[PDB]
Amino acid sequence: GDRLGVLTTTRRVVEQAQAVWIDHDAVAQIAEAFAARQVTPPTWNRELHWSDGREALANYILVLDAVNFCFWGEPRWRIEYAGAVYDGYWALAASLKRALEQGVPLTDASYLAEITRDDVATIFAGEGEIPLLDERARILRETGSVLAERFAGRFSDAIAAAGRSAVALVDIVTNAFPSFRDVATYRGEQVRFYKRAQILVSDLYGAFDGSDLGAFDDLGELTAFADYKVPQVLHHLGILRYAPALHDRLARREEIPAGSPEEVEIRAATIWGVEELRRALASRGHALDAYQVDWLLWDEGQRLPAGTLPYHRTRTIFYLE
Ligand SMILES: Nc1nc2c(c(CN[C@H]3C=C[C@H](O)[C@@H]3O)cn2[C@@H]2O[C@H](COP(=O)(O)O)[C@@H](O)[C@H]2O)c(=O)[nH]1
Ligand SMILES: [N+]
Repeated sequence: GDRLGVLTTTRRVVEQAQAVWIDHDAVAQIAEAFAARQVTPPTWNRELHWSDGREALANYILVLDAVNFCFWGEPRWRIEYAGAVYDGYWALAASLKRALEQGVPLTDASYLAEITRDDVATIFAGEGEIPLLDERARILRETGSVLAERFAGRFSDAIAAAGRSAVALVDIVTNAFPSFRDVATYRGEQVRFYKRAQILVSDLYGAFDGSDLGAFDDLGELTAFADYKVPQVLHHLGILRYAPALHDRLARREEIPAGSPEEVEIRAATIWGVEELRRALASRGHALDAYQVDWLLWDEGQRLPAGTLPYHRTRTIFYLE
């Protein structure tokens, strides 16, 4: 069933986990409510996402998801675009569209391979500064050179080699692009997540409306994308519970080291939180794919009540690259 081993490896963490557990009573109740009013994920957002030709849109999706991480910090990083102030993901998406409309060639492997610290400090210019600026530059350079060297500057070539398999395409991405390699260990066992590689596949589906390069026959094989907003929504809905030390650490906005048992438990329990909710919805005759349940919860996250427990703060590491 699980050809990437996200569900298999995360399942071992959820079974042994000390600081996080699922409230299956709360899963049942949220499923009852969601299935009753037949909730849908939002439509892949056309306004803040770029669109273009086949070849350029494919490379744009790769660039977008290559740097799709870690937006928290003080002072909050914000962007002005089309007379609106944005933060977090929508800041990332706006900053890229803004740069593209002013004809910065971010879709071009040659430009990316070469891109300087100051080129990307400009693209993400606003209140404060995007976290891990230097790292995003390194990742975009890595993305360009791999595109240029292995795929003739066209992500379309990678996508064609996947033969409409979402799972095949994740594996091709992690194999070729080092910075998409999202694995950890728990009590000496490897745990596999592949957040940005899996987001990338769902974003192609969204961008191309499940046609051409966005066509995939096995989207059901995707899991949830183990980020920091979705577990915040599952804690808010009562589905994820946190033990005392972790509850206090999140409340005080203390940072959690990447790959620490607490961070890996939050992420593994996010994967199974979304999975057990998908099962319970299906049981109640509302059959969604795990990525759709993710999109739907991520959307809830964009309008949580002020004074819900803060999201966990992990500074994303690329030590090995
Ligand atoms: N699990 C999951 N995580 C997601 C997304 C998205 C954007 N996807 C779009 C495509 C289809 C959907 O309907 C969305 O419109 C961003 N993130 C993560 O969020 C965090 C920033 O959060 P804030 O500060 O609140 O913007 C950061 O870790 C980023 O990686 C998602 O879909 N699922
Ligand atoms: N969110």
